[PDB]
Order: sequence, then structure tokens, then C-alpha cells
Amino acid sequence: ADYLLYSLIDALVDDYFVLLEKIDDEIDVLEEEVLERPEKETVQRTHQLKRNLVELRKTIWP
Amino acid sequence: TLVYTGKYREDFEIEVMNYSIEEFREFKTTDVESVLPFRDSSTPTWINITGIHRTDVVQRVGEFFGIHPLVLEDILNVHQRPKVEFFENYVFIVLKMFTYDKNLHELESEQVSLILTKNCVLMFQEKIGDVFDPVRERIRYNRGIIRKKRADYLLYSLIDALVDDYFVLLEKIDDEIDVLEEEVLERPEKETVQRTHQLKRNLVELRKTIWPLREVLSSLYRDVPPLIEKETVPYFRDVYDHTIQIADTVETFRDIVSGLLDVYLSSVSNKTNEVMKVLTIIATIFMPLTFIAGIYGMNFEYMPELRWKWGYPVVLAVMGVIAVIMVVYFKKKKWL
Amino acid sequence: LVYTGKYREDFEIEVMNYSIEEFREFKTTDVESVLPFRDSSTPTWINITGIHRTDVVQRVGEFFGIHPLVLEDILNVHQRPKVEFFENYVFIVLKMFTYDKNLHELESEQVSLILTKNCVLMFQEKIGDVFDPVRERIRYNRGIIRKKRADYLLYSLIDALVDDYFVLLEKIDDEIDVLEEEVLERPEKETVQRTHQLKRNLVELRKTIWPLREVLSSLYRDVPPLIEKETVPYFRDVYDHTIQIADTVETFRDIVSGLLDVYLSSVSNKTNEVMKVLTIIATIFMPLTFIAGIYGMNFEYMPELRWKWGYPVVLAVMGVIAVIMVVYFKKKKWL
Amino acid sequence: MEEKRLSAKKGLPPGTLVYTGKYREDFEIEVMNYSIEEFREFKTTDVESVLPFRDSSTPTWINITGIHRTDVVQRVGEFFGIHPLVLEDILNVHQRPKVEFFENYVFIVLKMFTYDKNLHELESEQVSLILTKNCVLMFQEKIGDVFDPVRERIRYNRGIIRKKRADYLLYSLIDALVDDYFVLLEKIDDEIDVLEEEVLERPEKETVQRTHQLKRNLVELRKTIWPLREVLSSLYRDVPPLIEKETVPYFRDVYDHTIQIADTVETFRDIVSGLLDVYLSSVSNKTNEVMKVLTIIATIFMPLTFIAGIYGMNFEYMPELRWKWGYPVVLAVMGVIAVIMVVYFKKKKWL
Amino acid sequence: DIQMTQSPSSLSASVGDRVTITCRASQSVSSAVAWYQQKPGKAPKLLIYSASSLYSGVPSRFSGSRSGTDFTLTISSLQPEDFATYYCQQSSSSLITFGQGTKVEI
Amino acid sequence: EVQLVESGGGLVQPGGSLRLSCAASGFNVSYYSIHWVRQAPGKGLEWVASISSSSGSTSYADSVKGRFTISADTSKNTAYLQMNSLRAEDTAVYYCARSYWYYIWSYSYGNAMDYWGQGTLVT
Ligand SMILES: [Mg+2]
Repeated sequence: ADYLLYSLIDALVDDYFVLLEKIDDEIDVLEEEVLERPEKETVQRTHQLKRNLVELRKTIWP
Repeated sequence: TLVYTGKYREDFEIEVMNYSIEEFREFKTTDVESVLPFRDSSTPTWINITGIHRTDVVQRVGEFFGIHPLVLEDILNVHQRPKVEFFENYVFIVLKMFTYDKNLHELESEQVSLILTKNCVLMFQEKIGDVFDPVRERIRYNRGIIRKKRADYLLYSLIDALVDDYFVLLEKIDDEIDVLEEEVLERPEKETVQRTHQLKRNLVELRKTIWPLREVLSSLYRDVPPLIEKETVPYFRDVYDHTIQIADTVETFRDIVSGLLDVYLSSVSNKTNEVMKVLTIIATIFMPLTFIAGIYGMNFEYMPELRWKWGYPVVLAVMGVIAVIMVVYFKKKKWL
Repeated sequence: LVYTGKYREDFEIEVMNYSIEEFREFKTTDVESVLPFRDSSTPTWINITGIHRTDVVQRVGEFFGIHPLVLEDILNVHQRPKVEFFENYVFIVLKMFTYDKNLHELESEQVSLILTKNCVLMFQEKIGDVFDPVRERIRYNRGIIRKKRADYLLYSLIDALVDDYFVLLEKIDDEIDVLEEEVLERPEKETVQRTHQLKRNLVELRKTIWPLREVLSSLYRDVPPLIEKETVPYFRDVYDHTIQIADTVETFRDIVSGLLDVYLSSVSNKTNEVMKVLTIIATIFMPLTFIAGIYGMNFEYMPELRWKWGYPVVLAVMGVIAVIMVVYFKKKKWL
Repeated sequence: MEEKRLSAKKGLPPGTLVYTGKYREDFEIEVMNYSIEEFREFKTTDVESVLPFRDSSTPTWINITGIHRTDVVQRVGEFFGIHPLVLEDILNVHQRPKVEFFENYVFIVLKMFTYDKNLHELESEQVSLILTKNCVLMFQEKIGDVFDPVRERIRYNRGIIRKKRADYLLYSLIDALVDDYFVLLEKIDDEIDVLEEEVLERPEKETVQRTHQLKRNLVELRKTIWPLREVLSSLYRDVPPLIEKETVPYFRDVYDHTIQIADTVETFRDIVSGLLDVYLSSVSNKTNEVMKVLTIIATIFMPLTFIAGIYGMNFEYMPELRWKWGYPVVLAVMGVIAVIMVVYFKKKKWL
Repeated sequence: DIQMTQSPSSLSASVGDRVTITCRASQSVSSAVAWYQQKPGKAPKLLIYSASSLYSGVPSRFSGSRSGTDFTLTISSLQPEDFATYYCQQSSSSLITFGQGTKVEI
Repeated sequence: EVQLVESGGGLVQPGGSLRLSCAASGFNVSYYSIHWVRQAPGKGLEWVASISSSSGSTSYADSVKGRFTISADTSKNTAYLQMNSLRAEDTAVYYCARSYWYYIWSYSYGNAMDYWGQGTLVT
């Protein structure tokens, strides 16, 4: 069962990697948008992404 | 030596109770010598001096009950962290009450010192007004288990009432946070920024008060000196967990309030861009028209200024043409 | 050995004997009394003020048989706080600060703690410290300072340093109140000067708090034979105090960062409002300026050859334009 | 994850080891074989003069300076049993700090920094350490390092270094590295001080170039110090069989120092981020003063020009019906309205 | 004791409209406000808890909100089945208190 | 699956005593809190009492405090409501409900009544 515990934890870390790919894509789109046409929606998305990143790091270190 | 530090000197009052299993008495007095011999009664007492500006009464009760002048000057001091001191005959604790006004957002503190000696509890307060009314009603209305226990349970009941008032203040701040969040969501203004900063500072002050309170209750339920008696330890553990709740809530509230204002702060100079849009569109449309009006307004009579073709309709037609061209050139990159 | 400190104003030797029975204090400027105190059975506290006169420092070092490396470290100033363990004594290096009105600077002077046998040696370059509460407790017979050993004296000294940190952050909070008022209704350049100075001061304090935590943990873990037990919870409590101090420093940093951010909002809010005034004036007077320019023409064939109250008609047109502009402003919330 | 193997490079023949850095001026080999009683020093250029030090019964510290000479790296690695991939890691300086544990040795990659005042640039030199049997192999990039205190401690018998084995030598070297890191951060603190003074007093354009340079330097510092912290944690906790388990608490001390350095780096990042905002605030203040001037002249003149055009009129009928010589009256009206407007502006303190 | 005033006491609207019921608390109830729908002669049915959270199995037509101390229940588009009595409750204290009730009728 | 069934209703002389019982099925009363809610004929809902079977802690409304007494039987999985000194103002429909605690903040909690019994009539 300890190897099963490993399998589950490894699956968790893998889906974190998938999430990181998604966040990289979002960062790409957001930077292109904010450098091509800045508005209030762009800065709202930027701040929301920053809060999401803070949540991710507060999760990842423990 | 023995100097009052606080700003409360308005009034003085003594409010003393005495309760037992079947016999209860409560009287308010104004002479310090009247409430002196209560230390020796096995019946639990509760001495409350409401005005600590009169250093004479504090000194007299300290010398009569035999507490060191150091704890007396600790009682007099108001700019003190909440703390607990343990000795052979008496335990000295420092707390801080709080008050909030819904109309005007400010938070006021007031230090209260608690001393337990045998079956007597001494409570030193700065001004009239406290949060211990539920314990008084429990004493005076034959309810609970307050009168079947010793002065340690009275110490518990006072501290429990204090943490209950903390919960009430948390409720008021919850309402304020909800209202302010809605406002910042739809009504961003300077007054909102000032109110947000005031809420931030109030919350950090609350947190700075909260940590020593949790330390005090931890030392109360873990040290277990012989004067507190082991029967009442689980109650102190209960209020310790209540302090844990208070700390977690103030953490969350600080997070919310600090994070509220970031988008609004960063969304400035976008309005300056709109003022640019307007100022530039009127300038660009209307300077050339007045310009060529002045050009044709030259007054020297030698221009081709005769009737010819109708000058005014032609001038108005080219006015419209220039204005239409200016409008067409704009909005190409989504102006206006 | 070479002196490094910048304080040579005053010198003093302060020693104290305290025990269960009774306590005696000795004050002198010479070394005629410090030397015999080493063999005293009761715990004693030797305080030396001023490392500029290295003669006394080297004399007490040679008398106590301590390595010259710790002598050099005591004479050293810019060294980072640390502790060293030895069989006969423990070497401990700390820092402390202060704060005063009208001067916003942080100054640090070292305190070197030598604990051996039943005597504690502390070295300070300048007169003035925060060990008043422990001295008062010793003098007035409060707490359990007299009944315990020198390890309790070391614990009390460190706790006094923690109390110093607490009162220093209290003073910093007072400064934050002043700066908050200034940012609220006096935005200038001295505002950011003071705000950023205080922000960097909080930075320095946060950087300071970490080696103190490290040395406290070093005392907590090893528990050398010099420490006589029944003091580990005290060191743990001091550790918790340091954690609280660090978190309070973090909150102060957050507060002052918010103050800076609201200052930078009020700036460029001023530019926004100035641009608003200019734009409202321009858009409420340039249309009617053009209108007056149209009629200011003079053509040979021109309309309205003779109409009654032409100037009142022009004035009514101007009033209509002004009214619609004011309505637009009231719609936009610009004024 | 995968069994170790030499990678394939498109532009190179298959069995090629290439020095990746940019320093090709210095080459020397320095040895300090030492024991409890006797120590010996000699710098050399012949590589066979240091190989018979593999089997020394006492600690020895071979210090190879100059790894552009892949000859010496390859020869030493082949003689000491170091795997070719480890040699590739040594020669590759475009790398992050890391620690690898093998059956017979421990391989560590570290970074030394030098910050230059009056030319605000941060430079990195990679140093590699191999601890094996009784030897420590140090592969440096150029002359100049941070290990002089260790050298003089060995030479003058101060400290307990000669009483211990090569694991304590690896300790001494890493500790010297971290001490120099503390020095680097205090130098960066001084640079932050001067940059803050400049941006508060004289906000020029080059100062923001300096702020961005400082931000990038701090990002590089973080990306270096975090793997170093992981290396020290691994040395403290994973305890390979080459460390004798008696020098572990010292590695713990270095790990605590790494914690402190990382914290200071983050806080400096925060300070620089604040400095950029303060610069923007100052520039907006200057622009705001220019606005105040433009707005006050526009406000106090343009309506008056409008009124002048209102009276600069041509007509056949005179609805004005001038009475009591009203041209000075109009002049006084404009003067009064201008005085009122400038008084209002002074009240709002724009002027 | 908490007093909750649920107004209006009655409501008249047709199917497809948007109807809102507000509810004012005497003093601070944090967010523990729930809504119930009681058709005549039957037991109440839970619609919303925590002042904004739909109970499971409830159609998304009903919605709730809080702005300080007054709590509003809103139906996006009515249905023939939505004509009943709606109640307002606070659970902040151990002594639960209800609202007097609002009837939605044609 | 979760069902609450009440019993013990009917006519009682004023000043008498009655006992309501609430059978619980599909869940254990030891894990949830059981409420009694009162609806007067042609009047709104009114909370009466609550019981936490595991804890044994009770709470009564001011209207029925001192007179009423709530209880639960873990073995029978039923809840009881002893009603004493009943008056003409106490005639109403009595409901039995099951609630769960939810979470708002670290300091505030609430509960919501999911399942209700059909009710009983007491006059
Ligand atoms: Mg003209």
C-alpha cells in the first residue's frame, strides 16, 4: 500500500506540472494582450494571476 | 514612583460582589477601607475599582493585600503588552478591552489588570464601562455554576466574557468589510481608500493585541500553578481555542482588506488617458476651424472678398468637410 | 588586537553579587574588585562599559584564561552575530538598537556575553543598555532570578533584549502613525524620503532578527554542560518571542508599503485632476470660441443682414452650449 | 529518472568535451597536502606531478585553476575514475549549482560572485568540487577565489582543520563560499543605498537603467542561491558515506547561513521594486508641475480671448449700445475675472 | 435576541418576471442567513444557505446576496411552481429566529 | 432516504402536558442536530428548540423556555419534545427538522435545515 501512496502522490505532482503548463500559456496570452492593448480588464487579469501564483507557491512549499 | 499613565481620570467607583452557594450580596462603595477585609472570607469575592487614576486607592489595596509595588506600577502602566505573572500568593494578569463605533471607524483599547488571591479576585479598570455584565447576571440570577466554585472560576468567567466581546467586535468588522468591499467594487474614491487604510491599521492593532492574549491563556492552562487548581484547566483550554479562532479570523480579514485595493491602485492613469481622449479630440477638431476663420478674418479689404460665390455657405461647407475628415481619421485606433 | 568601535566617551566597571540571602552592588572605575569575584560561589554579573581601553579587556581575558580569538572578536565590531561553545565557557555575540525623535537612523552596538563557572561577563562599547528590568528584579527581589544560577541570568539578559525589540517596534509604530497622517494630507517629496527611510529600517530589522533566532536555536538544541537544565522552556519562549517580533515587522513593512502605494496614487491623481480642469475648460470654451469666430467674419454677401437682438441670440447659443457641456460634465463625474 | 549518459551535440564529434565558459588566460595546478604534523605546498603546471596524490593517506587539496584546458580535466578525471558526464558538467559553466552522490565520490557545482562598483555588473565564476577517498579536487575558471582563509588556516595550524579529514576540508571551502556571499550582499546593500539616494534626489534616465540592472542581478542571485540551499540541505540530511557523520552539524550551520542569504535576497528584491515606483512618482510630479503651468495660463487666458472675439464683432446694428465709455469697463471686467481666477488657483495651490 | 424584518409582506407578479425579497437584521448576523419556500399545507424547503449558496437540487433561478446587514432573495424568472411563502432565518446565535414571511401570488 | 416522522400530536387541555416524538430514518441523530419548528394556524414559522444528541446540549426559545424539554434517544434514534404548561397560544403545527453546520469564517458558523417532517397538530 505504500507504493500505492506513492502512485497517488506522483499523480498529484504530474497534474501540478500540467497546471504549470496551463499557467505558462495564460502568462503568454496575458503579456501579449497587455503589451498590445492595455485596459482595466488586462490589469484585473494580471492581478488575479498574481494572486493565483501566490496561492500556488503557498501550496507548493509545504 | 506610583504614577498614573493613562488618560482616564473622569470618575471613580468601586463595585464589590460577594456570592456563595446560598448567600449573595453586592454593594457599590466609595471608601477603600470598606472593602479591605474581604481577603479572609472563604466566600469568593470580586473587588472592582473602576477608576485607577486615584493612585492612593491602588497603593492602599496593594499594601493591604501584600502585592509588590512592581505589580502596582504594572497596573498603573497602560502602554503594556498583555501578560501574566505568577507568584507565591497572587497571580497578576493584564488584558485589554476594545470598543468600536459604527458611525466613525476607530478602535479604542483599555487595560484591565486581574489579580487572584485565595477566594478573592481584584480587577482594576480605567473607566466606567465593561464587558463583564453576563457574569454579573449569572451571579445575581441563580444560573450557571458560577456560585458553586471558587475565585478561579470567576477569573475564567471574566476572561471568557472578554473573549466573547472579541467575537462581537469581529462581527462588527465583518459587516464593515462586506460593506467596504461592495463599495470598492463599485464606488472607488478617496474616502474609500482612507477607510481601507483605517481598517488595515485597526486589524494589525487587533492582531498585535491577540498574540499576547493567546500566550497568556496558554500559560494559564499549561503551567497549572497550585493556586489555580486543576479543576478549571479545561475551561482555560476552551478559551485558548477561542483565542485561536480570533487569531485565524484576524489573519483572514487582514488578507482580504490588504488585497482589496490593489486593482484600484493600479488602475490609475487610465482615466488620464480618457481625459487625453476628450481634450485632444476637441482641440484637434476646433483649432483649425477657428484658425481658418481668422485667416479669412483678415481686415485689409484687398482680399477676393467680394460677393462672388456665397462665402458663408462655402465656409460652412468646408467647416463640415474638415470636421468630418477629423472624425473619420479618429476612431481608427478606437478613440472616443 | 586592535580596537574597532566608534565609542570612547565613557568607561565604567559594574559588578553585582546576588543570592537567596541578600544582594550587594559594587560600583568602581578600576579593576581592584572585578578580579576576586571569579571565585565567588554565588552567581555574579560583571558589566564592562567601553572596549576602547583594551587594557581592561585583555587583563580580564588573561585572568579568565580565555583564548585571544574571542578577545579579537569582542574588539571586532562589524562581525555578524554568532555563538561559540567551549568546554570552560560559552561565547555569545548579540546586537541592540535604539530610536530617537527628529533623527531617523538605526544604530547598533555589540554586546559580547561570556558565561563561565558562576560569573557572566558582558562587554558594551557605549554607556546605555536595556538590561534595566533584570537589574531592577535583582534589586527588588522579584521573580526567581536570585534562586537560580548564571544560566538564568543569561536567559534574563536575552529576554531583556527581546523587550527592547518590542518597545523599539512600538516607537516605529508611532512613526508609522505620523507618516500615515502626512501621507493622508501632506503629499510632498520629504514624504517619500521618510517613508522609504523607514521601510529600509524595517528591512534592516528583519535582516537582524534571523541570526538572533539562529543563536537562540543553538542554545536551545545542544544544551551544553554549562547550562544547568530547567531552562530549555525559557529559551523556547524567547524563540517564540522572536517569531512574534518577525511577524510584527512583516506587518509593519506591509503597512508602510501600502502608505507608499497610496502616496503614488495621490500623485497622478493630482495629474488626473489637473488634466480634468484643463479639459473641462477647453471643451466648454473652444466650441463657443469657434462659434464667435464664425460670426466675427465679414463677407460682402452675408446672411442675417438685419435681425433683431442678434447679440442676445448669440448669447443664448453660448448659454445652450455651456449648459450642455455642464450636463456632460455632471454625467461624467469629472467636476 | 534516466541512466546517466553523454549527450549528443550536433556541431561536435561524438566523443568531445568542450569548455563552455569564456576565460582562457590562466592555468595552474596548486596542491596543499597536509596532515596533523606536516604540510606541503607546491604550484605546478605538470599534471603528472599531482596524480600520485590520489593514494595519499593524509588529506590533500588539489586546486586546478583554468579549465579551458580540457586536457588536464580529462586526464585527472580518467586517472581519478570520474565519469565522463561529471567531466562534462565540470566543463559546462552555463549551469546551476547542484550536488551528485556517486559510489566513490561526491560531485558539487558552486558559483562565486564578484560585484564591481563604478561599473554596476555582477559576474559569476563556476567552481567544481570533487570529494573522494582522501582528496578534494577543485576545478576553477580563473585566478582569484574566496578560499584564502582556508589556505592560511592550513598553513598556520590555527583551527582544527588539520586534525580532521577531507570532508572537513569540503566544509571549509563551502563555508568560505557562503561567507563571501554575505560580503556580496552587503556590497549590494551599499549599491542600493547609493541608488536610492540618487533616485530620491536626481531622477535621471540612466538611474532606471541602474535599477533594472539591479533587479536582474538580484534575480540571478536568487536563481543561484536556491540550488545552493538545496545542495547544503542534501549534504546535511542525505549524509553520503564520504562525510564520516561527525561533520554533519557544521553542514547544518552552513545551511542556516544559506537560509539567511536567501531571505536577504528576497528583501532586497522588494526594496528595488519600491525604488522603481518612487522614480515613476518623481517623474509624474515633474510632469504635474508642467501641467499646473499649462492649465493656469490656459484657464486665465482662453476665456478672455473668447470674450475679446465676442466684442471683436462687425455688425450693422449695435445691440451693445455702449454707455458711459464702456471699453475701460470691459478691460476692468477682464482684469477682475483674471484676479478672481488667480486667487482661486492660489486657493487650490496650483500656482 | 435577533429581529429580522422581511419585507414586503406580500408580492404580486406573473410568470417570467423578476421578484426580489429583502430582509433586514436587527444587529450583526455574519452570513448565516437561509431561505425557505413553504407551499401551503406542506413542510418548508431549503433554497439558499450562507446568504448566497444554493442548496443541492434547487434550480438556479433563485439567488441570494448580502450587502452588510440586509439580505436579498431574487428569482431570475418565475415559474408556476414558484408561488409560495418565503421565509428569512438567521443562524448566527444559538437562538434561531425566522422572518414573518413573504407570499408570492399572481 | 432520510425521513423524519413526528407523533404525539392532538388535543390537550390547557395547563396539561404532552410529549412529541420524532422518528429518524436514513441517518443517526448522534451525528446531526434536531430542531423543532412551530407554525401557528395562519402564522409564520417559529423556532422552538434544538438538540445535539452526541453532546446533549439544548437550546430553547424564550417563548417555551422553562416549560418545554427537548431530548433524544440514541438507541431508538428518535427525538422527544416534552411540553408542559401548554396554553392556548401554543396551538400550532409542530415540525421536526435535521440541520448541518456550515462555515463562513473561522469565528462564525451557521446551520441550515435540510429535511423536515410532515408535522403534527397540537391544540
Ligand atoms: Mg477675431
